[PDB]
Amino acid sequence: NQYYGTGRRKSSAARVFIKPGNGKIVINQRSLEQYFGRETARMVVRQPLELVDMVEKLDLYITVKGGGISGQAGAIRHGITRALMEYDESLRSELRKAGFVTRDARQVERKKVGLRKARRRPQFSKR
Amino acid sequence: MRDMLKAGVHFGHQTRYWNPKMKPFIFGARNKVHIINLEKTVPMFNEALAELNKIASRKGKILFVGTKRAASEAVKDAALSCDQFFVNHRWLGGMLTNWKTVRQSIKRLKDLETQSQDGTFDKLTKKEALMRTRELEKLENSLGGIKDMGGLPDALFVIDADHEHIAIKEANNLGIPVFAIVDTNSDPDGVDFVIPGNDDAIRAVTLYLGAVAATVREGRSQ
Amino acid sequence: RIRIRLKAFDHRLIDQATAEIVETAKRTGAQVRGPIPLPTRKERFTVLISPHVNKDARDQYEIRTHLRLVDIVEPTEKTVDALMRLDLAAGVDVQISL
Amino acid sequence: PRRRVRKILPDPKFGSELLAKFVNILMVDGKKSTAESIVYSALETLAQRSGKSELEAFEVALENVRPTVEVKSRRVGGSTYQVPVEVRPVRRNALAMRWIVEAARKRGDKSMALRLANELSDAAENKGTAVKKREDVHRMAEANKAFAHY
Amino acid sequence: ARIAGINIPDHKHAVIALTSIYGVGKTRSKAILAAAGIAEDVKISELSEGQIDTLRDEVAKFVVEGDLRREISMSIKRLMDLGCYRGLRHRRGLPVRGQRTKTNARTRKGPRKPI
Amino acid sequence: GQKVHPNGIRLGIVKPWNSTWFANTKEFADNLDSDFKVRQYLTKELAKASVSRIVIERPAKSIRVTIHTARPGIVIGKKGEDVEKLRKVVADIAGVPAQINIAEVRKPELDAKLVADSITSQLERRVMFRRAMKRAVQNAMRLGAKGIKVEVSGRLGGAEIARTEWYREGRVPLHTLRADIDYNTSEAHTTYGVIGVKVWIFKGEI
Amino acid sequence: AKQSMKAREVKRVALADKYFAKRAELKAIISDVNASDEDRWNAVLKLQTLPRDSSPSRQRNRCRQTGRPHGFLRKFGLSRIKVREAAMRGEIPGLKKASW
Amino acid sequence: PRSLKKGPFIDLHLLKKVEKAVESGDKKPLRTWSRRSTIFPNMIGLTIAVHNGRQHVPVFVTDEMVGHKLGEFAPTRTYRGHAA
RNA sequence: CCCGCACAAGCGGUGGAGCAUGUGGUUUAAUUCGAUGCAACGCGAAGAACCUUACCUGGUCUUGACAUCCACGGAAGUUUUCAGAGAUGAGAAUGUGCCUUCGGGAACCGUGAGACAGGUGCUGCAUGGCUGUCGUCAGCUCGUGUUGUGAAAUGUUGGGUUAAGUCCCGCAACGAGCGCAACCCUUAUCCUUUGUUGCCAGCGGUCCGGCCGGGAACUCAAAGGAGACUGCCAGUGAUAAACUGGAGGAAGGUGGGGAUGACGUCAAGUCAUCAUGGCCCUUACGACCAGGGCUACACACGUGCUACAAUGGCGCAUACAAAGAGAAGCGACCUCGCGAGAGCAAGCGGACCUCAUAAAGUGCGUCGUAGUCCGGAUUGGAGUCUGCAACUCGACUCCAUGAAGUCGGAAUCGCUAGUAAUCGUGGAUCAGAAUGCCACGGUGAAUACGUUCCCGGGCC
Ligand SMILES: CN(C)[C@@H]1C(=O)C(C(N)=O)=C(O)[C@@]2(O)C(=O)C3=C(O)c4c(O)c(NC(=O)CN5CCCC5)cc(F)c4C[C@H]3C[C@@H]12
Ligand SMILES: [K+]
Ligand SMILES: [K+]
Ligand SMILES: [K+]
Ligand SMILES: [K+]
Ligand SMILES: [K+]
Ligand SMILES: [K+]
Ligand SMILES: [K+]
Ligand SMILES: [K+]
Ligand SMILES: [K+]
Ligand SMILES: [K+]
Ligand SMILES: [K+]
Ligand SMILES: [K+]
Ligand SMILES: [Mg+2]
Ligand SMILES: [Mg+2]
Ligand SMILES: [Mg+2]
Ligand SMILES: [Mg+2]
Ligand SMILES: [Mg+2]
Ligand SMILES: [Mg+2]
Ligand SMILES: [Mg+2]
Ligand SMILES: [Mg+2]
Ligand SMILES: [Mg+2]
Ligand SMILES: [Mg+2]
Ligand SMILES: [Mg+2]
Ligand SMILES: [Mg+2]
Ligand SMILES: [Mg+2]
Ligand SMILES: [Mg+2]
Ligand SMILES: [Mg+2]
Ligand SMILES: [Mg+2]
Ligand SMILES: [Mg+2]
Ligand SMILES: [Mg+2]
Ligand SMILES: [Mg+2]
Ligand SMILES: [Mg+2]
Ligand SMILES: [Mg+2]
Ligand SMILES: [Mg+2]
Ligand SMILES: [Mg+2]
Ligand SMILES: [Mg+2]
Ligand SMILES: [Mg+2]
Ligand SMILES: [Mg+2]
Ligand SMILES: [Mg+2]
Ligand SMILES: [Mg+2]
Ligand SMILES: [Mg+2]
Ligand SMILES: [Mg+2]
Ligand SMILES: [Mg+2]
Ligand SMILES: [Mg+2]
Repeated sequence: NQYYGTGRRKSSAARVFIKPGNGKIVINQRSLEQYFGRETARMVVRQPLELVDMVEKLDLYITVKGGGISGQAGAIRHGITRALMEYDESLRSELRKAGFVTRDARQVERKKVGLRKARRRPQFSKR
Repeated sequence: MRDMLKAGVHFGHQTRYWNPKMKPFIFGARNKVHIINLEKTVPMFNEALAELNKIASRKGKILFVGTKRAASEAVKDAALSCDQFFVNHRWLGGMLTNWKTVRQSIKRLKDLETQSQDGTFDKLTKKEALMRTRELEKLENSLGGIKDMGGLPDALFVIDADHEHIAIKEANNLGIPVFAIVDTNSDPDGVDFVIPGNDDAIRAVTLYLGAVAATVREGRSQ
Repeated sequence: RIRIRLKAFDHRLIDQATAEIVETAKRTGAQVRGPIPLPTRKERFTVLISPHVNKDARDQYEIRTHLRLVDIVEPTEKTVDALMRLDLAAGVDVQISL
Repeated sequence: PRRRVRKILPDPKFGSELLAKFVNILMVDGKKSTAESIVYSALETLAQRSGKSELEAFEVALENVRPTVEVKSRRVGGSTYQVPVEVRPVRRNALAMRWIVEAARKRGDKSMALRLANELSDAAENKGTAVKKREDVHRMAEANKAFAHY
Repeated sequence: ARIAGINIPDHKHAVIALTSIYGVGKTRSKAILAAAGIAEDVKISELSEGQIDTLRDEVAKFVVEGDLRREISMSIKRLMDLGCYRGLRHRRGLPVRGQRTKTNARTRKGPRKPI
Repeated sequence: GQKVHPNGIRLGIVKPWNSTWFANTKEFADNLDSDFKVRQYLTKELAKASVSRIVIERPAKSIRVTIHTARPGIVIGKKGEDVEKLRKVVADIAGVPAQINIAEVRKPELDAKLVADSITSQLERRVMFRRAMKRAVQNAMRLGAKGIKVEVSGRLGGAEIARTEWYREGRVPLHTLRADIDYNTSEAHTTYGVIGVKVWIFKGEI
Repeated sequence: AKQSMKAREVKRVALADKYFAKRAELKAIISDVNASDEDRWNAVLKLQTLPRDSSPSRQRNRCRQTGRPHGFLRKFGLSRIKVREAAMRGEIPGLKKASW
Repeated sequence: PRSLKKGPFIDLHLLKKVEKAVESGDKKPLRTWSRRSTIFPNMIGLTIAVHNGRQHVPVFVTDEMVGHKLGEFAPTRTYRGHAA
């Protein structure tokens, strides 16, 4: 019936519901084109289905909260990947090879005392 | 004597490497090799077995120090058949002179030994249990012979005074009689009962080791 | 409905205090919704640690305020009696709302 | 570094990792969308002026800007000798793309897309400051051809 | 073209062209054009001489150019004559609005006068 | 270098807090100030009673003070008369009804504060610092400390140049967060000024 | 801090409590849109005549242990130095060294 | 500047000294430390000796001064140049 | 022989401009004191109008502003008047309580002694405590043994190896301690439990709003677990430690980040947080007050912010965060104002309410390379708010003004990845007063051949 995957990226979390269909993609009650202006974001979302060739064989219902454009697109990609592996477990190795199965664990590094940012140190002068 | 030279007690080391102090126990320099004088050997070998009996019939302890890749096996047998102690791998410098400390390594081995049999190992992790497993084996190679030896020895049967210069020097400091198979290429000065002998050939070593096995065993019999 | 909000600086205390509150209520003919773990407030403090200068030498401290919500639904009279005679650990702030 | 120890995602429109790298070199301040728009605008202009494809016309510009050899200040007692070193193929592209972008930024046309299309078309015909820097790098490598083997 | 005794740029949009007048910024410019019923983005060249006359009438409601220059000059003269703190700052060519003079104040002081 | 406070670093790991009340911001500073005044009063009043630790709870509209002491009988007094004096004064300071409990320190030689206070008492009576330090270390190790460190710093023996002297026996693994390191300090107010004492007592891991 | 400086703060807190209601009443009149210009004027003049130390803005938060007028934290009522000392002895409930 | 709804600030002690001075026609300078007081129309013609930190600077009040603070006419810092 | 953003390779800066800010200097009545190569200079100060405040000028007090003790009057208070800049002085109303053995008390006030109080006065080179620093560098030691007449050595060197005195092996050392690592926090995956204030997959609605029944799935919340060990595999290696790949896995070799700072070094910093030996002042070096100063300005240096534009400015439309704060507080909605704001006045001690709108982005339009539709300094006028009070010396708004600046010489700084760069957001301090500090997400690079050189360091 309905295959689910949670995906996360930076501070984004995506809830991806996949059912058999005809290439419908809804994201927060909006089309993929409406939700993401960026073609990179759109590419990121479509990557898993283009890889497995199920672009027009599956309807995706997606909700996504938190982070930004790229975070959300990456969260969605991770969610689709996980939904696809629930749908068909044979796809794992192909999706694994593409790098889509990994939860990208790169987060904003905290600001530290005595630094301007996480690593940016204040300007030194000899005297 | 005919069996001493069958065993190979007769043929000492090359003449290049000789210690001049061992010249009285060198009959020939035949074919670029010093040959140990057996007429000096046999009288001196029996007075060693004499004193080993007198020590072992006082019911003291012999330490069979022979830490070369050839006699490590036989010192770990000529002290088991004998019911005595051995060092068959690296003599830890300070085994006797620093016995107070080296006895704490004995105690740690015995803790680790119980842990291996009981399987407190099994309760600990791979990293932890296998580290204390390897620590057991390292302690056993060094101090396996001298574990049941809560006390400084009363004698120190040595093979090759050259190799066990540390052990002999320790025994000389503490006042323990050494019974060394002193070779032609080796210093006899520190040794108490010099046995002039080839100290390398397994067959030469086994012969000595069966005699010192008996004399101590016969000490214990009476 | 009795809404019980528990606050504490130690989560082990607050979990003990909720365990007792759900015990007393479920004994006494009440339907207990919870304990619901509400967001922990992490209140952070950064102090200079030198008495003088050394601005980059600092300690960062945190008070975590743990928060649990227990709702006692269709509460019995036995329920309300038993809840008031309970004695939770000192260290747990207990706010009751009806 | 003292101990020798990312993968660029291919660009959406054309599927090139080389053009993805080109966008990254053009990009400032993490503004990749802005950089993407410039490059795709420039490549449309470049594809329309040649009749060659966007990536094909890009490759022809890179062909003419890529250095084969460069100098490295390799200090070996007394003075420091500029030693001609073969540029490895990834660095050839890296330098070419960096020089094109550097050249395009120096130009006087209105938008960067136009500045970039002009520099790429100029690169293809061997008449820009990017091509000039490749020629400058080559002649300094030619002038120090004595100090190979170093 | 000629409003308030200055030549306004003919090529520029009216909203920008009128800011050539001393005393007309972006806000007043928008108000003048709103009051004249002229769109902001009409080039001054494209306006009829009827429309330029309406702009002259709207600009005349504000104090601009020499009239504004005399008001500002008189306002500073008043302070300097009073000998109030602000007056003294005007006289000495130092910041008048509390700013530091240990460093900076270069807009008021001009270029660095080396010792 | 400078070292983290051994108690502070272990506060949620192996080491409890000495104040275990909850408060919102409204009451928080007031409670800290009343706790300070209670600890100040009791520390002064029980200076000869070998008080290690004063734990303060605030259950509801009250204060509960546990006094950890090596000499509980002297604190409690004759049929609880002296502890009743403390309770009334604590109740005035806190401005709420007070309960005082007395916990016994069975082993004062293993209590870092009592060891520190013992050394500083001896230094104020002009005992040789090295003698006081060595006995403190000896006594703790005899009574089953897995290790102890004692540091004494200042004008030792009324020297003009201040110096730090320390002695350690056993393990004192200060980077091990699960190490039960009892740490405390004391000041000897001598004729030549302040000698600071620091005591670390390791009582095993976890 | 000096004993006198601590005493000044006590005086300021006491006066601010004493006159709080009067000051609030006068400032209500001064603020009020519907008040007379006479009543607002008189209220302006009256608020001046009250002790300056009755204004709460005259109070400086000081460390309640030392009187330090800098480095204060309101949560604790202490300077940064005394917060740290208390924190490390386990005397500030819940407070521990923070990492994240 | 002070919000118009609150009116101009003057210290009551100065306000009463000015009222007395005007009502008596007293032309002796009014000594004040109220630098923060607004100059009112009734002060016109009075000399007000305004404290500058160390001296009372005589300010002969003119109509142009009305609405300024008294302290504006009594500079507190002495400066005659660096190389003076 | 090794290592580290040390260099190289890169990317962005500083140095030039304006402004903010600290310092030096100079000035001043005072510009309070401290910090001074790295390791002082947006440092103590997490916020100087008054206060703070330590300084100056002047006005004042002398057992005192702040304690304890005694004696002698008085409840405490609350009102209010005059004089005075105020400190304070002189009054005038109005209380007459609380324990009570009915003798007293002791609440809180004078007032008189003098024992003392008081001191941000001096010495950080008399000190404690706390801190910086080499440096999170891999070191530093000890017992016993042994070597040397001895200072000392050995261990700790050596062969491999590691981020690491990390580990293995050898070895007159054998062990041990403090460091390294681990245990702690956080982050990345999953599971269990709980399900409101959070959630909405499937239902039933529906005003289209998780809005309402409901649901407990999912996001998430936060407790408890699981997970990563070079465990597995292959090769290499001394039948070693380890190393190089591979698999699986959310994660791989210390996964990322933090906390954690050995013995010691610099008589390093701090007697002005505090404490403290000694010294010094005591009708003054103490104390109170108003006003001024700490904000001065020929100038020099450090740290920043904003720019110089078109990868941009402006206008319009329109997406997507995280973290946090809040009761003398956060303050919605509505109304009024061009606006800062104001007036009403909900809600919220908070997953509920409020701050609060992310901005960069995207789309459309415009400007067309100009000292400009760049920049936003400076100055005039008019305001708002906080606050007894914004003259010296606040922040903010509106109108007007529209400076320098066209990418910065020698030199020099940061950074190796969710980093740099760039974009907003929040917090502490705080009545008000950030371009600083601390924190939070968004977008998101380049480059690293290498170790010759520069700097700091480790081992022989
Ligand atoms: C930063 N700087 C200026 C120096 C610097 O660069 C370094 C450094 N290590 O780099 C430093 O050491 C310093 O900072 C520092 O701390 C100094 C002192 O303490 C100090 C001191 O206190 C006394 N004291 C007395 O003679 C007291 N008296 C006894 C009789 C009466 C007077 C004498 C004395 F010469 C010194 C040396 C200074 C030097 C100073
Ligand atoms: K204009
Ligand atoms: K200024
Ligand atoms: K010190
Ligand atoms: K030794
Ligand atoms: K002192
Ligand atoms: K001032
Ligand atoms: K700045
Ligand atoms: K700068
Ligand atoms: K402009
Ligand atoms: K001001
Ligand atoms: K620059
Ligand atoms: K504020
Ligand atoms: Mg960031
Ligand atoms: Mg800084
Ligand atoms: Mg909150
Ligand atoms: Mg200013
Ligand atoms: Mg004091
Ligand atoms: Mg204040
Ligand atoms: Mg104005
Ligand atoms: Mg470089
Ligand atoms: Mg500059
Ligand atoms: Mg200064
Ligand atoms: Mg100093
Ligand atoms: Mg000083
Ligand atoms: Mg120095
Ligand atoms: Mg002041
Ligand atoms: Mg008066
Ligand atoms: Mg003093
Ligand atoms: Mg010092
Ligand atoms: Mg060493
Ligand atoms: Mg180690
Ligand atoms: Mg967990
Ligand atoms: Mg792998
Ligand atoms: Mg560690
Ligand atoms: Mg010094
Ligand atoms: Mg003052
Ligand atoms: Mg200053
Ligand atoms: Mg502009
Ligand atoms: Mg705030
Ligand atoms: Mg805000
Ligand atoms: Mg836009
Ligand atoms: Mg690095
Ligand atoms: Mg920023
Ligand atoms: Mg090393």
